[PDB]
Amino acid sequence: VASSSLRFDLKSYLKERQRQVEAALNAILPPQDPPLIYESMRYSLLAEGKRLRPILCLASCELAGGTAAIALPTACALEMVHTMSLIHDDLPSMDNDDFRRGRPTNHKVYGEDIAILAGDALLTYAFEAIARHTPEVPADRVLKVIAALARAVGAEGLVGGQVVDLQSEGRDDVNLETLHYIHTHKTGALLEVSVVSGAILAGASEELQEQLRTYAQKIGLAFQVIDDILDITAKATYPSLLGLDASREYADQLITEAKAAIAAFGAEADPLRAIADYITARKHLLE
Amino acid sequence: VASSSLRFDLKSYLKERQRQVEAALNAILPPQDPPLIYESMRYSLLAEGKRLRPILCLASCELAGGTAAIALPTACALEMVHTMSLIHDDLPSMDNDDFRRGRPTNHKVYGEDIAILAGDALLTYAFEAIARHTPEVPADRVLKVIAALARAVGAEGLVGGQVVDLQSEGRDDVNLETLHYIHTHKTGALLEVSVVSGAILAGASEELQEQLRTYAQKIGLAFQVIDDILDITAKATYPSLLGLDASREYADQLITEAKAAIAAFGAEADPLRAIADYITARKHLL
Ligand SMILES: C=C(C)CCOP(=O)(O)OP(=O)(O)O
Ligand SMILES: [Cl-]
Ligand SMILES: [Mg+2]
Ligand SMILES: [Mg+2]
Ligand SMILES: [Mg+2]
Ligand SMILES: [Mg+2]
Ligand SMILES: [Mg+2]
Ligand SMILES: [Mg+2]
Repeated sequence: VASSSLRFDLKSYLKERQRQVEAALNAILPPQDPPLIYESMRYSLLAEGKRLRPILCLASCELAGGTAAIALPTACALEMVHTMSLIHDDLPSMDNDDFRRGRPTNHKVYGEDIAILAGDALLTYAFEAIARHTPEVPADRVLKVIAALARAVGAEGLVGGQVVDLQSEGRDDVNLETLHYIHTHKTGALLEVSVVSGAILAGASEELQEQLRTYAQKIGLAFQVIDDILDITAKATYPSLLGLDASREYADQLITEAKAAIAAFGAEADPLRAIADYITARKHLLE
Repeated sequence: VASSSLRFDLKSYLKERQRQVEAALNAILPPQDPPLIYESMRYSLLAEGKRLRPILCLASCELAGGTAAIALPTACALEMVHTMSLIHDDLPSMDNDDFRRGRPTNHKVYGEDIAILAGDALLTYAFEAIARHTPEVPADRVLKVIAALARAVGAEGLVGGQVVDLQSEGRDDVNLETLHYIHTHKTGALLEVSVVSGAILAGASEELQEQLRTYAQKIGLAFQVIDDILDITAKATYPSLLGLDASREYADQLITEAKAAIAAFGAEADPLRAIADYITARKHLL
């Protein structure tokens, strides 16, 4: 049974929030000098994206009683960090991809040196945007956002995940603990901080923060498990490690835990519920 | 006339402060999981360095009435950012160097992918160390350090400088404006924030912060001008753009402005003065 309001239109909500996010991104990082670095940063940042991390941040902030206005810099920051992770991941020294967000990868247009530096500058600007542009929130909470984002993106999060992912590439012995580590760190950490950052800015209790963290962790993992089921319902995977049946049950357990974490809230949780209902629905429609 | 105390031993002061910084670096970033990323980050971070940016930070904090203790996380952060700039600069796609800090470059040991990621994780950890580990400093000051370091290291500072440096590589038309931009942004920005960050944490006035910023900007530029004079006393340079004589006068004007900026202070400014006296002394001896 879908948790969100029966009429909730997720496609419509995401489209509006995407436009709002993309207008904020354009204004927060305007063309500046030297033109080439700002051109390269904006090339990747403003390329077509779903903007799910910023949208989760704004939604979590609102759910916790805050405004979009206080969260928008942090929302932009999450997208800058996500964008710089893709720029670095696409590089010839990493995945060596020719295409990203429907255009040539940054390094194909600007060279590997400029792409690396554009990534470095977007990572740095994420922290500046939060520190310099976050309105009304007391410094102590903005610093908590800085610390949480930094922990989520570095060796304890996104980069730690990227490293184990790279170490796993040539191997035939990847176990569930490794696969779980990659999903929770390479992708999970930043999803978690996207919702938790919104709650911190709003001044939410540690309890509320932890409920959103659980939501994000479980919905993130449910997404990866269902993705692996879809791949074979058409290199360690949930099916290759658990079998198909236990993968289906795990996905259902993950969605149930995600929905439970935000069960207490009213209509402000509808966007997060709709995201879970959609991922649930895609799971059920194979069975 | 040297501005610092007659007996001030800069070599001794730097060696003691280097030891303190390197102990802090080892404790703030201990080996952790996955081991390979922490090993790569520590490989470059704990390689032989003069540690001038952390030392400037600690010295500036103390000059402003603060302790080394409140500044040590920020000092480590400045060294992390400096270290990640060298890791990325050494990459095949950039300067393609085989050696850094007396050992093989990070990417020669760990591969280009791990070196990139080590650099990204050091950049990130710099902001975490300031925000998480700064001991009992008012949040508003710590947030100003985050904003100032981010501005100093990004497209408005260090990265902006690296980019114009890369764009200048193949050119025969590099003018004084461009050379000045590279020196003030690629190198100057992070020196400036090293001294200003210490002062901010200590709760120094805007005025004091601005005087330390002038000190760092002028001493940084004086260093680059004198380096160019030494190179030909042995590609746009101060001599190739100004000629030798105006380069010498410029260097002396820069050191004079640097010393004037901190003239008012007592013995707590002696380390900054001794750094200026040493750079002056190297100029005059040619
Ligand atoms: C989280 C990061 C660093 C990006 C994911 O890169 P992958 O190689 O896993 O996938 P793509 O986004 O490149 O397709
Ligand atoms: Cl996504
Ligand atoms: Mg990859
Ligand atoms: Mg990829
Ligand atoms: Mg998968
Ligand atoms: Mg270089
Ligand atoms: Mg170099
Ligand atoms: Mg030179």
